[PDB]
Amino acid sequence: TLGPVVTGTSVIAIKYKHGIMIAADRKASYGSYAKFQNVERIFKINNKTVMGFSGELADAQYLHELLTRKNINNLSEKKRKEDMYTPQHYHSYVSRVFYVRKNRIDPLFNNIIIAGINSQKYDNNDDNVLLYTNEEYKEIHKDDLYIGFVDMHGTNFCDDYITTGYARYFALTLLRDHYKDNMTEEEARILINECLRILYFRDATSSNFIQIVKVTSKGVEYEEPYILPC
Amino acid sequence: TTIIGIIYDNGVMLACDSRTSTFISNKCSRKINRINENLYVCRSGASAHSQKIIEIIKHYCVSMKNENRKKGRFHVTKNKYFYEDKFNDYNPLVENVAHITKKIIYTNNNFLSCALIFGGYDKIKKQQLYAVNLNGSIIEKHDFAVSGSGSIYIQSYLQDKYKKFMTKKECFNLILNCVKYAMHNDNSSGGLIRIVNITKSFVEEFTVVNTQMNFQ
Amino acid sequence: TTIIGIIYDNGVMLACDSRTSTFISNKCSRKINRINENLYVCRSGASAHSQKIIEIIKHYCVSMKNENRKKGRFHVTKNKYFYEDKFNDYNPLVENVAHITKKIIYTNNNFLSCALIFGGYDKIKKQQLYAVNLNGSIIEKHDFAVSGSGSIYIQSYLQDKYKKFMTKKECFNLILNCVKYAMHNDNSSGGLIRIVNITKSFVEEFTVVNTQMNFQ
Amino acid sequence: TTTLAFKFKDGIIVAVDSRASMGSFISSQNVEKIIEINKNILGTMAGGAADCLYWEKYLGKIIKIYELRNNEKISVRAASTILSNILYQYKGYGLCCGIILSGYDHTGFNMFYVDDSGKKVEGNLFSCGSGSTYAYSILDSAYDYNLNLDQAVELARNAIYHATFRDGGSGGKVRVFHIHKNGYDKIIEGEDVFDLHYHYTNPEQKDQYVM
Amino acid sequence: TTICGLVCQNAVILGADTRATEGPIVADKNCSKLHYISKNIWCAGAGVAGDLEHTTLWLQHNVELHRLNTNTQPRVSMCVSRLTQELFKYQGYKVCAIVLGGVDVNGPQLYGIHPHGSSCLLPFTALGSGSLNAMAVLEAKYRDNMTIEEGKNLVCEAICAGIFNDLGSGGNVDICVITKDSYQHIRPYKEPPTIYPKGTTPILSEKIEYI
Amino acid sequence: KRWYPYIDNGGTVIGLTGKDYVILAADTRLSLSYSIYTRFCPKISKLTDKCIIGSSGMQSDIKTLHSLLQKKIQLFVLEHSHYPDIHVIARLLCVILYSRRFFPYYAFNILAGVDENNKGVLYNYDSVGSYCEATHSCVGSGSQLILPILDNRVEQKNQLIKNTNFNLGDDINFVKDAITSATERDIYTGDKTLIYVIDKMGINVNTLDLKQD
Amino acid sequence: MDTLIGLRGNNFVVLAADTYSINSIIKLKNDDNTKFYDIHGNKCLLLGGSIGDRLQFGEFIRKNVHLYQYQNNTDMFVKSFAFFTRKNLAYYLRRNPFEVNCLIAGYDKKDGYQLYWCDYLSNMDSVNKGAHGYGAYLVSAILDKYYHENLTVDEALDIFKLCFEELKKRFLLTQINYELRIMYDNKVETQYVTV
Amino acid sequence: MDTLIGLRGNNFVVLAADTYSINSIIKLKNDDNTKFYDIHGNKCLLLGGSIGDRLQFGEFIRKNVHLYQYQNNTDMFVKSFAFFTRKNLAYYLRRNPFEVNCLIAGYDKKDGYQLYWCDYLSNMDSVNKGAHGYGAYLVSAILDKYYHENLTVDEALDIFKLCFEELKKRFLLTQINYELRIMYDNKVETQYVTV
Amino acid sequence: SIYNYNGGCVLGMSGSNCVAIACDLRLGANTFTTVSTKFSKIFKMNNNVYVGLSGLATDIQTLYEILRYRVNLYEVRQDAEMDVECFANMLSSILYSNRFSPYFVNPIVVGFKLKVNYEPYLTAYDLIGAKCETRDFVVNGVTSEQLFGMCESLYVKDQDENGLFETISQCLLSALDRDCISGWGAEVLVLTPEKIIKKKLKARMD
Ligand SMILES: O=C(NCc1nc(-c2ccc(C(F)(F)F)cc2)cs1)[C@H]1CCCN(C(=O)CO[C@H]2CCCNC2)C1
Repeated sequence: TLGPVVTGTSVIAIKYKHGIMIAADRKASYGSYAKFQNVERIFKINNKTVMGFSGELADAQYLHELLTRKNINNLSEKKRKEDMYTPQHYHSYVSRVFYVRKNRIDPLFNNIIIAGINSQKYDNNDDNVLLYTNEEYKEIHKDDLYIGFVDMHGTNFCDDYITTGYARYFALTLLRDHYKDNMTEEEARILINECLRILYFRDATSSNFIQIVKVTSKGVEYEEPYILPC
Repeated sequence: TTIIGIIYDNGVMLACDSRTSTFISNKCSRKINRINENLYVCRSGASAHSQKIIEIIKHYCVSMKNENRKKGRFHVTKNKYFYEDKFNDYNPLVENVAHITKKIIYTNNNFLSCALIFGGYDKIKKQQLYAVNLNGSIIEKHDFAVSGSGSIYIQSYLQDKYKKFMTKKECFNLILNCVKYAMHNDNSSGGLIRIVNITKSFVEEFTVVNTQMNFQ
Repeated sequence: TTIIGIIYDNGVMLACDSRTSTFISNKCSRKINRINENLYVCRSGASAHSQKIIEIIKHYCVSMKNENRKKGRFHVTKNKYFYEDKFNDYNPLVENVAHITKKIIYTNNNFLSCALIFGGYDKIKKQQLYAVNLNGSIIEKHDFAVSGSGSIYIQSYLQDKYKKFMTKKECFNLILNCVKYAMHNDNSSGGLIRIVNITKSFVEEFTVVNTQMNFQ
Repeated sequence: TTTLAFKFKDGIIVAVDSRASMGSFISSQNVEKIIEINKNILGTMAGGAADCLYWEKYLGKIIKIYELRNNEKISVRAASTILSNILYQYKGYGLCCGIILSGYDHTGFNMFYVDDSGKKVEGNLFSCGSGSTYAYSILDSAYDYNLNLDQAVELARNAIYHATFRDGGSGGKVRVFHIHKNGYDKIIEGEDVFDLHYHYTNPEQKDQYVM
Repeated sequence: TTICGLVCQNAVILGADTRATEGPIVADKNCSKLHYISKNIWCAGAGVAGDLEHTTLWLQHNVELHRLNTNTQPRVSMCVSRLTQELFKYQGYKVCAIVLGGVDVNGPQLYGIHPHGSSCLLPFTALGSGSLNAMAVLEAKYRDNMTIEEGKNLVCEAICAGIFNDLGSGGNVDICVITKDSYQHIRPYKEPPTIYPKGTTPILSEKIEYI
Repeated sequence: KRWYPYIDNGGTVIGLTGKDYVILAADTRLSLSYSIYTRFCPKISKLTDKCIIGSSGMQSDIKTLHSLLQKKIQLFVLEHSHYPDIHVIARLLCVILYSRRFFPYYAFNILAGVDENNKGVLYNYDSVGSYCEATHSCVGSGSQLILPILDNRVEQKNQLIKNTNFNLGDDINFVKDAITSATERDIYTGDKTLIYVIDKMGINVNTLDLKQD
Repeated sequence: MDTLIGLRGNNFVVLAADTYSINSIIKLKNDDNTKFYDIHGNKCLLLGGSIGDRLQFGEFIRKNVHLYQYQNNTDMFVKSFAFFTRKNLAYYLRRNPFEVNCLIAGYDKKDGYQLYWCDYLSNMDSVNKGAHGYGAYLVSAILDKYYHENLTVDEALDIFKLCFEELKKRFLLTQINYELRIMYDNKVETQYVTV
Repeated sequence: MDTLIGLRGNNFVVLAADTYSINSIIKLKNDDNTKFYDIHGNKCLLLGGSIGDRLQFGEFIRKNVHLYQYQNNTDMFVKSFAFFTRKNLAYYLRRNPFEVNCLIAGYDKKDGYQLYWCDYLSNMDSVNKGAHGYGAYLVSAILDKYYHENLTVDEALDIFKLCFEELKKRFLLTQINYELRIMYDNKVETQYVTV
Repeated sequence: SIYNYNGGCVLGMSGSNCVAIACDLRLGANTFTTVSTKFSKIFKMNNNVYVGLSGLATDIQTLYEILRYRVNLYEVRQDAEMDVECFANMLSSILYSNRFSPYFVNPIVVGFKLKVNYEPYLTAYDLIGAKCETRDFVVNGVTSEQLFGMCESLYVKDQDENGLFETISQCLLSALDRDCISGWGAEVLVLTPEKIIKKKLKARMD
């Protein structure tokens, strides 16, 4: 990949009391042309791990295929729920992939978020895994939650909230001002919607048509996509 | 940017988006500029270049209007203005202003990259649309003109829906839908839609908030 | 070049122009290529690159079809062909062929500059459109896909006229008018219009001579 | 950088400054620019410090293997040939080395200049680095084969001083080693050249010296 | 640099940080970026240090000349026209991104002027390296009709966001509240060693001259 | 346009030797151009109980290099049954850095430690593997600011009246003053600094908040 | 390629230069006379660089200083001469530069014997010793080593002999023939030294 | 910059070269010995160009011709030696070229005294006289003028003296020191000529 | 790279009822050859106005000549000494008049503003006259980073003349010891309202 052609815009992931909330608009732009407006940019890796991307769609799809087969091979060797790979394992794997491709000067034109739940001590969802078919949410400590960033050069880290693309300026300012630990689902949703509203007004490559995904004790849940209210 | 002009039975409607500049520096802009009470122009291309062209041509139009005066005595939110010059005694012709703009653009077409759509009314040729292209060529359009990045996405659509003698209502609907579709498809165009309807005796400027709904 | 695909009730139509290359090297070309009896693909971009991609993917499709066979016994000018594989027992899935094409394009996306639209029918997902973009990204379109230089000129027009459950007749009219408008506006597209209608049990291939008439 | 070496009546004198810089910034002034290749061979550094250090230690490894296999001390000529061939094999990859290899072997005292371009030149007097021309001028003005050890050491110190005085790339401390038939001695382990200016050219120190 | 401006009821509020950088190095920790153009017009600059200072001085004194000749209160649109014509006179060079805020008979007017000579009347804007950080806070919190104190608070929040998120922004918060009657320039609005022995430095000479 | 494979993530690492101790203080800011990725990304990695490495440059290269050196040290311990001292690790780091001579790690490194004889030791490294021992060093964005300060305090070359008697506490406070000055004058240095002290009892870590602007 | 050398003591100034005229790969002359420009009133401008630029700038400065001295009927001071030369060289620097290197020597009663070093960028300063050309790299340290304030003129000429011998021995261009201007005791003397 | 000269008569061949080793602007040696490569059996390869390439190609060709002669226990013919040298130089021309200019001299009973001129592009031919380097431009015509087939070796050395004097007088690099190989009467002789 | 040809650096510092300026004395050539060790970069405009010009030596001399011309004309016309702030604004205007063909110089201005009260005045410039006034210290030249670090670490507010001299001298010398293309002597001027102390430091010659 010489450069970006079909590009996805920002992704915003945050920790809240029941888990991870990760958001991205469903738009992929062909330069200034808003060619595709119902694209999925948050991918499920496993029941406690999701991946989001900003940048080139082809590279992101290639990475998604890699992580899909990694999860399947992990599932084949599994005997207990602790053998499932964690989000930090996938973050390290993606960081290594980006690092090697940087070394050979064949980068994936992407910024990647790998988010999820590190701990197996909250549910038995991995005891009997279903890949082809889908009580209250449990409060999860932030130490057991994981959000990790990777860029083109392989610069990799983790934090309580992560932003990619234009969200690194617009959303991240409001996040650093207003984020607090142990937010409810409603507060996290309101904060994310405010960030996406600012991005919709100021990022030309964004759209108001949002996809929200939640990683909680009951696994990965894809919310129905919605237009930004007001 | 999307800028559109359409001649209908009793006037000419111009329309534009409001978005300026991946980062949106401004979302409430004025791409339609009032040169004279009977003459407006839509901009596309480099912003400073086009804006200084607007100032120069306003100066030219004011000079022409002052010189045109003969001696003696003779004879959805809208904002409406009636022409002070009721009989078009001294308002400059739309062709004259469009052609001096073409001359200025062509003389400086080494670096100027600006495409303009003049719309207006005078008593000689009634309502007119002129398109001044990038290198300083002028073409009079008798049905419609379109320019900017977004306009391409609506070309066939406008060509499908234009009628020779549209009323005010259906021309307004057509031009609004055209700018809405162009904004939906083009990232570089967005924000509130400004429309200017120019007629025999008045000009009315509309502002429109917009949303694209489809279940295609 | 203009290439279009539209999904309608129990079918998928594809359509293309015939012009090749200011000088027209060829005015009767085949941009729609038969990969399998239930699967066609439209090309746009570099010609040799796309054609060799078609040859490679025909080889892959033949290999997949031979491997898909189970052991034992079971159970305006048009040209119509009925599927030999009536029950879709061993014809490759459209997703599989589109995805291996995406893999080959992405692996060689340094130099390959080709955008494809796969259209076809299988028993699992019924009729499908897939768009393989320039860098080797694949997006399944459930309403329509468009690509090539001319398609931009009709982007709003198709978006205005598409309906969720069009009949064969109105989808045929829509896709024909879309390619006609694209040819009218785009110099790089012209000539006779080729259309391929893919259904549950057969494929029709239409050839159309065309002319754009308007008093706009 | 300034390095020099010259042959004289009682063996070889080698001398160096100790400055290392990154463009205009002085990165260090404690650099050791003379490497013990073996007990009888010394090697200088000029140009790329990484390449000089790595390949001189690599040459030391090769020489250790050779001497252990053959039970015999290698000659300066053979070590210089090995280094020149190694550096020539990386021609075009941007290696930057200017090295003076000087020592004593069974054929007497020998001295070779070798650089990254495969050069290999036998002589009795060499200087390398950005201040090499100044040291050459001072040495050629004052060099005599029959200098005593003190005279030769003082001459090397003076040449390094004048090179550091004129050259912005050279400075820090002057080191002067003496190779003889039974190893080498660090006659001047390290001497700050700040004092050498107020010894040689401005001993009275009542005013700024005017060049 | 982070600079911002907004329009509140019968007033404009400009704000800026107080960091000037020589590339990675902070060259001035308390630089003043809000510039006087007239009693009822102020501006801030986010471009080539020199061009902004000299353009602001030129605009200020030419506006004073126009006021003296015509006797009328200066207009913001006149400053916009003069600035844009001067900037377009040079083909994109003499880069000056300006936020120009004033109050005249037409009301409070805030303009963003680009280095190529394009102006834009705005209700609020921000400029500089930390422009996007400020615009996040402004777009989140701005409303059409606000008191002067609320506008001051929002300006302070925007400039603090730029200070804490943009590496090219830092220091104190400057603000200027411009009204028709007067202006209030609050420079310190918000603020988010060894002694050597005498004679330790060696000297060669000293000379005492009495004034 | 060809993609440039190097980026400077910024921040400073200061090192200062004692007689029988060594101090290594590194800021934790991680930045890209004029934006901040995160305010906490440690630059210092433990290698043994008496040796650490800090680095400044590209964070991906720094992380990979530190993990590589750790893996090779564990391999050394398993194979040769003794922990390598700082000089062995120093030659190992030189060889590792020179093995990528024509596509180097985008990192300048300081290896700090206490050797077998209880001497503070500090090696500094450029990208390609040239290295040398020092009594004080600095790498990263703030290095040109801090190296004159360390020269003035430690060596006192241009001072006739010399106070050459330093202890651990004064060295700690001086390193704090140095990283504070770097934070004041360097945009890329700030937020927080981790200060490692190595002495006879081993490694001890302490934190100091710095300006966040 | 044009080696220039200058040495100033309390009771003299001495300038020296190679006497080669170069045209591509051939020495047109071994007795070039386009480098020294003697001005009336104990003044000398020794120029390096391109021969055409040397001729144009040297004659320009000479004809300007002579015009000054005849118009005013006085001898221009050496400091005024040197700074006038630098000012004119810097005036043309941003408009058709003279690619010439300069040593400016003279004697005044106001300031004694004077030497000024000035490069093609018009960066000038007064010096006790100086050099220009690639050969400067091989002579400057010699001038640094053997110079002292109370040199006699013969000792200075011995230092110049050391410089010429080093230029023969070590410099790539084996420069053999040299011309020398000796200003001392209110007389200007020309000498020619081979090897 | 490395001047090489060669002259072949009926009863001799003579090669000559300046004995200078250059490193940027400084002559490392005035008695360089990295140009001549004497091969066993009345053969000489005189190389020009960069010193490292000279050493590598020279040493290479020498050890390749010695291996041949020891493996086969015969002296390689001069024609075979020259064409082997050209073939190896041309082999590396499109893969890491040796930027070296060659004169290849020798004696055979089969073909008498032989001289071959060969450039860095491996363009080779037998010649009675030849030259390499910039100094070739100043010596070749002299070799054209005073040469005749029945020259004695002393007359050839007088011609080389004329060439050396012209290289001193006119060439920009005043080359003073020269080494000469004289092959005649079944003996190979070394001479050193200053000026 | 144009500033690397000659090198050079200038510094200024303020104390209580006293101010100081300082500079290195090298004139280099082609970034590595030292050709003079008395090239002072400090110039007196008047008793309360001094300017330190670092950068290309030809532009240093040209700008000093222009400034001397302008100051002498101003003072003879007005029959009074030029105010230091007036001089600083004039220097800004002169540097900006050559915006597209600038003198490659990075000046500082050091002096006393008169109000009789003598307030210290320090300001630093870029090549096109963008000036920043400071209360503590000013730096320009290729050694700017080292000088910034030294002054940030060692500056003490409201020092007397001796303490100011020691602090500015130590800052300059420590900064110069880490720079290849500057040094070879150091001039230090200390102005007080009654007198000036000019000193030459025993500096390194590397
Ligand atoms: O000299 C500095 N410190 C002390 C150091 N001495 C050395 C060193 C010195 C001498 C030798 C040898 F010859 F004796 F072998 C070997 C190594 C390396 S470090 C800093 C001066 C400013 C530049 N600098 C930076 O770190 C800037 O940041 C880099 C990080 C990554 C790449 N981009 C910018 C280093």
